[PDB]
Amino acid sequence: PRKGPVAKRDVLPDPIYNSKLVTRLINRVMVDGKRGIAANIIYNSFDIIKESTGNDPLEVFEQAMKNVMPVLEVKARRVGGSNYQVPVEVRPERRTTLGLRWVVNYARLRGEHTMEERLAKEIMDAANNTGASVKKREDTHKMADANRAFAHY
Amino acid sequence: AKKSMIAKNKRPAKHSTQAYTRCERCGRPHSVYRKFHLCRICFRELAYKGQIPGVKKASW
Amino acid sequence: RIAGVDIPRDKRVVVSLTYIYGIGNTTAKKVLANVGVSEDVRVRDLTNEQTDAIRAEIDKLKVEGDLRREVNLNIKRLMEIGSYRGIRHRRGLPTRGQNTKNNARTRKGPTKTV
Amino acid sequence: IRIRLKAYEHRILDQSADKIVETAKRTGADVSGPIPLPTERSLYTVIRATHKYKDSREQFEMRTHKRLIDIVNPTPKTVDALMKLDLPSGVNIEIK
Amino acid sequence: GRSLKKGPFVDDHLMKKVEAQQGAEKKKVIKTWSRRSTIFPSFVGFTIAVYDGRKHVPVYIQEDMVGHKLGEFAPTRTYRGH
Amino acid sequence: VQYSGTGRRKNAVARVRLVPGTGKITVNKKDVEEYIPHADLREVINQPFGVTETKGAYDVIVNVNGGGYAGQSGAIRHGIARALLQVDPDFRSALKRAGLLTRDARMVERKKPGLKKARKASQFSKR
Amino acid sequence: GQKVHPIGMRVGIIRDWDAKWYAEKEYAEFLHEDLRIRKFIATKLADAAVSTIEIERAANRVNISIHTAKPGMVIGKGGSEVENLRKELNKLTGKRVHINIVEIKKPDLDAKLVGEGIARQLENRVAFRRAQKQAIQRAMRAGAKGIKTQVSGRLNGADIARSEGYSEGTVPLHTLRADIDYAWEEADTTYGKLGVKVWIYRGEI
RNA sequence: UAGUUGGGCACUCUAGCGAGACUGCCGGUGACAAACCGGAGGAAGGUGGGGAUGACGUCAAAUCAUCAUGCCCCUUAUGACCUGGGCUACACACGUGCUACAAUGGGAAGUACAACGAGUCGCUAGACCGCGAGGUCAUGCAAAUCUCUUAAAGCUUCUCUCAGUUCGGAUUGCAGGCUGCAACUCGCCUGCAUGAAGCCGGAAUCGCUAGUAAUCGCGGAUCAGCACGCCGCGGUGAAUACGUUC
Ligand SMILES: [K+]
Ligand SMILES: [K+]
Ligand SMILES: [K+]
Ligand SMILES: [K+]
Ligand SMILES: [K+]
Ligand SMILES: [K+]
Ligand SMILES: [K+]
Ligand SMILES: [K+]
Ligand SMILES: [K+]
Ligand SMILES: [K+]
Ligand SMILES: [K+]
Ligand SMILES: [Mg+2]
Ligand SMILES: [Mg+2]
Ligand SMILES: [Mg+2]
Ligand SMILES: [Mg+2]
Ligand SMILES: [Mg+2]
Ligand SMILES: [Mg+2]
Ligand SMILES: [Mg+2]
Ligand SMILES: [Mg+2]
Ligand SMILES: [Mg+2]
Ligand SMILES: [Mg+2]
Ligand SMILES: [Zn+2]
Repeated sequence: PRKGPVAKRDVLPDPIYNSKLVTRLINRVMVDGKRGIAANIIYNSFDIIKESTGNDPLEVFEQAMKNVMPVLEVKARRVGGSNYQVPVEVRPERRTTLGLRWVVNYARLRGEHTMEERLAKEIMDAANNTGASVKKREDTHKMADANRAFAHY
Repeated sequence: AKKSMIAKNKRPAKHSTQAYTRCERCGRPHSVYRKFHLCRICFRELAYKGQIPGVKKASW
Repeated sequence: RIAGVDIPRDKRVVVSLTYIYGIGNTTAKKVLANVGVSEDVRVRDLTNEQTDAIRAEIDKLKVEGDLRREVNLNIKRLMEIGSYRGIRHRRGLPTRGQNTKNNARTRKGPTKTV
Repeated sequence: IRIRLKAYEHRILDQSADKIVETAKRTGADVSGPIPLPTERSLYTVIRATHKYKDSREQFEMRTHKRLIDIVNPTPKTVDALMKLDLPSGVNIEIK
Repeated sequence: GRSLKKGPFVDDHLMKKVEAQQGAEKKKVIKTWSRRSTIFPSFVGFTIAVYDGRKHVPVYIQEDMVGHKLGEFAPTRTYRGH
Repeated sequence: VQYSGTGRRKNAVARVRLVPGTGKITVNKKDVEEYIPHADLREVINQPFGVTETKGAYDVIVNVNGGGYAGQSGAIRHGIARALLQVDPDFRSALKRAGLLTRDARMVERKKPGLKKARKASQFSKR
Repeated sequence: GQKVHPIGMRVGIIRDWDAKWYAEKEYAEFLHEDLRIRKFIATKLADAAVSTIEIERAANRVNISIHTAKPGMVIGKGGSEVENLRKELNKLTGKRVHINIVEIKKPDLDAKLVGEGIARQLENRVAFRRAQKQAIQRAMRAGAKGIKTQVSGRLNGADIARSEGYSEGTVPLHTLRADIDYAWEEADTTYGKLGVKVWIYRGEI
C-alpha cells in the first residue's frame, strides 16, 4: 500500500510434522476454506512419499522446495516509450510463496486421478530436480539471465 | 386515478385474492408494511418525525 | 442385448440399465429389486439366467421405440389440434411458459447474430 | 403471581418495575425479580430515496424490552395494590 | 396441477349455456369471455367463440381437444416474425 | 477440587473445568476426538498445557455451545488458559507471551446494505 | 449532499417518541387513529400556535397533550373550545378522548412555530430576507445557542427557484447530544410552494 | 429416557447499573511542542473492529407516477364501472445473477456443531397414509416456556474410476401436490421418463487487505400462492501488499 509495509500474519506449525511450511502448503491447496480436505490431502501425499521412497516426506518436500524456489525474478518497468523486464533478487518470503504456488498449480495440472497422488508425484520430481515446477524455475532464471543487462536499474 | 383506486381498494373485494394493501396515508400500493399500514416513503417520513412509537434509526 | 440396446458391459448393472431409453436410475433400482439381482455386480458378470430375468422385467416395462412413438403421438396431437403448446412445438419455442426475450436457446437452437 | 412488563424504552420500564417490586414488598408479599428477558428486535430496511436508487438504504429497529416479576405468598392487599399502581402509558403490563 | 379432489373446473354460465344447447339438432356458436373454463366431453362437437382480448375466435371442439382449457386454443398475441 | 474457566471464540462459549488427572479431555460428555475430529484443532486445544509444561497433569471437562467446531475449539482453549491462571498465577507470564489469554475479538462482520457481503460489492460495469 | 432528519437522528438518543403508547395487535390501528387525530387537530387549530401533539393510550382511553403558545385561544371561554374539540374527537376516534393543553413558553425556540411564522409572512409577500432576519433575532433573544433558517422556491416569483438561508450562533447537526429542534413548513404562494426549514439548537443535553 | 423432578444460581445466559483505554505509564527520537518508534500492563493500545452520522456546494442529475404544488390541457371524457388481454412477446445486442463443466468430485449410509429472526386462525408437535410434493387426526404456543428449527458445508465408512460419464441438469412427455373463484395466456412444487449446451471460457473487464475474499447454509420483509433478487445471521476460512513508475 501507500503508507508502507504491513505486518505478516503468522501460521502455527503443522500438528503432526511440527512445521509451519506444511501448514502453508495446506493453505495453498485449500479451496473455499475447506481446510479439512486440504489437510487430509497433504497428509495422504506425504504418506505416498514415505511409501514410494524410504525417506522422510518432510525432508523430501524441503528438497523439492530448494529445487523449485527461485533466486532471480523479473520485474516489469515502463521506461518512457519502452516497457521491458528487469532482473530482481527474490526476498525469502516471496521465495517460499513462489515455490508453493508453482508446486500446487502444476500438481493440479498433472494427469493422475487424485490430487494427493498428483501432489506427491510433483513433490518427488521437484526433490529429484525434475518436473514442471523445476522447469518453471528454470524458465524464470532463464528470463532473468536474458535480461541480465538491466541489473543496474 | 388515485382517488378512484383508493375508494375501490377500501370497498370489499369481489374475490379474496383481489384484496390488496395501499398506504393508508398516501395510497401507495407497493412496499406497504403490514405492521404499520404505510408505504416505505411515509414510514420513513413519520419515523423521522418520531410519531411511530418504538421505531428509531437502526445501527449495529 | 436386453431391450434391443447393447448396454455397457463394465459398468454396474443399475447404470447399464439406465443406458436403456425410457429407464432411469430409479426404474433400474426397481427392476433389480424385482429380479433379486444385486446392483453392484457388473453386467458382464451377470449370469445368463439373471440377464433373462432382467429381460422379462424390461419387457414388462415400456421402453425404446414404444416409448418414443407414444411421446411423438402426444406432440403430434397438440400440433394437429393447434393448441398453444402445439404452436410452441411447431415453432421450436418454450412450451412450459418460460420467457423468450432472453435465453430459450435450448428450444431456439444456436444464436443467429442477425 | 406472575407479571410481564414490556416497553420500547428500558428506562421507563425499569422505573415501573421498581414501583411494582416496592409496592409488593411494602405490602409484605415476597417478590422474585425483576428478571430481564431477551429484548425483542425487529428490523426494517427501506430505500432512502422515493424513486429508483436501490443501493442507498436506511434501517430502522423496534426494540421491546421485557421484565418479569413473580409475586410469592400474595396477601389479599397485594392484588388490589398491583392494580392501583398504575404504570406510564409506555409500558404494557400482563398479570398471570 | 388442479387437485383431483377439486375436480375439473368450468364457469357456471358456460356450463349452463352448453347444457341448454345439449338437446340441439344443430349447434350454435357459444360466445364466452371465459378462458379459464375447461373443455368437457359434453363440450365436444360445439363451436365456441372465445374472446382473445380483442375478439371472439371460433374453435370447433372435439374429443381430441377435451381435457384442456379453452383459453389455450385461442392465442392472445400475434408474432409474424421480423 | 476443580478449577473453572470461561472461554469464548466467535459465537462459541466454553465453560472449562480442570481436575487433576491423566490429561483426558471430555466435551459435552464426549471425548475430544469424537467431538472435534480435527487433529489440528485438538493440538490447538492442548497448546496451553504445552506452554505451561503441564502436559497430561490435568483432565478437562468442558460444557461448550454456540459457534462451530473451530470456534468452540478456540473457546475451549481460552477457557483452559483462564483455568490455568486459577491453578497457578505464575503461568500468567508464559500464557500471556503465547497470547493464549487474549480473547480473540474477530467476529463476523455485518453485511452492509447495498453490498452482497460485508465487503464484497456487486459487479460493476461502466457501460 | 442530503442530510439525516435532525429529529429522526436523535429520536431514542435524547428525543422521545411523540406517540407515547405500546401496542402489539392494535399497533396499526392506533397509529392510523393517531395520524387522523393529528390531521384533524392541524385543520381545526390551524390559526392557533399548536406545535407538538403527544398521544398516550390507556385501554380505550386516549390522552392527548397539545402544546400551544395560545392556550387561551385553544381553551376558549370556560373551556368551551376544548370541550367542543373533545366531542368532535370522540366522534372521530370512537372512544374517550381526554385533552391536556400545555403552554409553550418561549415560542421563539420552537422550530415549527418559527417556521410557521416565516411561511405566513411569505404568503403575505414579505421580503424573505426580512422574515428570516427577524426570526433569527427573536430566537437569539429567547436564548437559543444557535439558529439556522432556509427558504427555497420561486423566491419573489423568479422563474429560477433557489435557496436562501441564514444562521447565527452554533448549529452542530453532527453533535448527537445537542438538542436541535427542526421543522419543515410550506408557504403556498402565487407561483407555487416555498419550503421553509428551521433548525434551533438549544442547550445541549 | 430426558434439566427430568426435587434442589441451587454457582457457571453460562439474559439486561440494567457500573468498571475499562485516556498515548494513561515506561524507554528512545523530536524544535523543552505537536507528535512519531518501541515497551509494560491489560480482554482489548493508540480511532481496538463495525455501524449511524454525508460540510458549502457540483451535475437545469432523478422524481409532477409516493405525496404536495404554480401554470397549461380534458370535463357524457385524458374522468368512472366491468370482463378479458397486456405489462411474461422474441431473428437479435448488453448489464446483473444462479447452475455447471467434475475425483479438493458424484452417489449411499452414519455422526456433530450455529446465529439472526417469525408465529393466531398464525407457527404447528406427535402419530397415521403417501415414493414424494403433501394429506388426516391432533398437540403446545400471543411464545428465553411451544413451533418453524436435528442447518449446510463438516467428520467416518462404502461406491463410482477420468467417461460428455453414476458429471451436467436445460428442454420435453406423462402423472400429481398445493394456494386460490380461477394456474391456457401465466404460479411454485413432486414422481417417473428424457437427458440439451457445457471439457474453465478472445479482446476486455469486476470484487476484495482478515474473521475479509472464497465457500456453506439459516431467517426475514413483500406475500393466498410465487425470488437464482433484497435485507440480515451465523459456519469454515485463506493468498498477497516489494512499492507509488504507470
Ligand atoms: K401491497
Ligand atoms: K413468456
Ligand atoms: K441477458
Ligand atoms: K453485566
Ligand atoms: K403529482
Ligand atoms: K403538476
Ligand atoms: K444494457
Ligand atoms: K439471478
Ligand atoms: K466420496
Ligand atoms: K399462471
Ligand atoms: K412467501
Ligand atoms: Mg395480492
Ligand atoms: Mg435411460
Ligand atoms: Mg414465468
Ligand atoms: Mg433535467
Ligand atoms: Mg426524465
Ligand atoms: Mg398532476
Ligand atoms: Mg416488467
Ligand atoms: Mg473431463
Ligand atoms: Mg481498505
Ligand atoms: Mg458469512
Ligand atoms: Zn405512503
